[PDB]
Amino acid sequence: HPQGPPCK
Amino acid sequence: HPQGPPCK
Amino acid sequence: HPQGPPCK
Amino acid sequence: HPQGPPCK
Amino acid sequence: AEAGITGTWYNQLGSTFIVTAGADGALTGTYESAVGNAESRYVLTGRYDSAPATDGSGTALGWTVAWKNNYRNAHSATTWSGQYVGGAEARINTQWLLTSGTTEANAWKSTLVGHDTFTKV
Amino acid sequence: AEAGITGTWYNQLGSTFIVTAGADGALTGTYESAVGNAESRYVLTGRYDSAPATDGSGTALGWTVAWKNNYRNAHSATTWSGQYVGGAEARINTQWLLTSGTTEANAWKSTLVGHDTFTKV
Amino acid sequence: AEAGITGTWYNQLGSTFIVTAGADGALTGTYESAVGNAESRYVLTGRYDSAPATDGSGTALGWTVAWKNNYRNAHSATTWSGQYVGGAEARINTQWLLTSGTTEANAWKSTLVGHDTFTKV
Amino acid sequence: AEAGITGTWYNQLGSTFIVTAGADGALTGTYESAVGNAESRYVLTGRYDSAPATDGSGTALGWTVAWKNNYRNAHSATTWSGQYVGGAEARINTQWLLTSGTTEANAWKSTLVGHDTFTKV
Repeated sequence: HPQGPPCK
Repeated sequence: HPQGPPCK
Repeated sequence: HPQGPPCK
Repeated sequence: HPQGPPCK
Repeated sequence: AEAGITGTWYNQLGSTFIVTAGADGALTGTYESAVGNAESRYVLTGRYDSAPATDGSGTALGWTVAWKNNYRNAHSATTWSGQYVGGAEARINTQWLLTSGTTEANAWKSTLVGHDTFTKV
Repeated sequence: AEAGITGTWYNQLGSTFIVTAGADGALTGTYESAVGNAESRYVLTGRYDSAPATDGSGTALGWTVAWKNNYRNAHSATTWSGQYVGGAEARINTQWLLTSGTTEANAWKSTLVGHDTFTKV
Repeated sequence: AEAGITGTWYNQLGSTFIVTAGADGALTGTYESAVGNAESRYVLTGRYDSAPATDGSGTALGWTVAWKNNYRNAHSATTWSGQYVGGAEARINTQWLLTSGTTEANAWKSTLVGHDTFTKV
Repeated sequence: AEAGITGTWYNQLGSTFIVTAGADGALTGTYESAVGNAESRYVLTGRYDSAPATDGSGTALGWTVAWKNNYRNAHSATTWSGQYVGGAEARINTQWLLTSGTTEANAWKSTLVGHDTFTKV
């Protein structure tokens, strides 16, 4: 979801 | 508060 | 999830 | 309220 | 959605909300408190997420109302988050957050949570 | 507030938000997701309640972001409700509601709740 | 309250909850998911705040259900916070928080919020 | 979890909570308000969902505190929903709902929402 932290 | 029901 | 409505 | 910070 | 959202909505407490859903996700309108006197009206601004829906999902949206106009300054703002479901009986189901500006000591008690369901009737 | 709110804000996850607080309570700007690539940008619209504050209270505000732009359509919208505290270390403390459009059967699980703190640094 | 709370309660989704309100604020019982099969039953524990009420207020209470029993382990827990209103049509109005255990990266999406109304019918 | 949860936890406001996590998901203990005077202590009861976790997820739990003891009757109850993360710096991240008993007219404003993080230090 665009609202989260980086996924990295 | 303006967001409530009537106060009546 | 057990907290939901029937899935039916 | 008992759940708050100290009032101090 | 969009055309279906535009219009007057009423909730179970006696509040009325009138919105125009613009082509590119904008939501603009006014919220009116009970009594319905000339200015129990506040400005509301929000957005909705329009999509192709092949499975009958609702349309996600949200809006904000700052409780200040020329007759009242309640030093608070409310945001409603929910979805629009259209059809015979279209409705907007929401959950809201109402925050009051407080001093740092009262910040713990600054936000109330609730839910509202709006219909066209 | 207003002048103090206008600017760039960052939260603890790596998101950036840029707003202009207009004279009559309007909040307009863009929200950017982590990575910070060209368009992880979404439009945000909101309102703030401006008042005379003789006791150091915060300024109540709220805004909405629909997660749809020209690269993504996440079929959801988030609203943030909170207050702005200015000064040496100004910050916006919020609680948010993120609702996804669902079918009626999944409406029970359509909304997540969280909190975010934004700073100018 | 207490005697009035003890009993079976049903919500609008088809869930049943059976509680015993003990003399000193304890709430103990079981929650049953729809279908109503032998063990769609989970243990619930909570508390209620008993008081003299000379103005018809509700009785504040809350309870928790961990979604684990001998047939299911949903790795989550839900808490309901609300008040009991007794009378002809007694009901318990609540707002709930359902949290799933997640890895740190998904902690932002670990909690859903909703509301439930329970009646004796 | 369980052994890791048992113990004293402190939050950022000065509250202390002491729990025993029982073998079959029970959470029993006391919550103490700031000052830490003899009885700013209230009983807490809750549950946690224990599971095998091969991916470092947190343990979901929740508990309730009714704000009534022999010195105070605040006519309210709070529920905390969250997860326990153990390790060097174990913590319990929660979101809470505090409901006050109100008359039907004030039911809209009966619940506040917030968040708390608890540590062993």
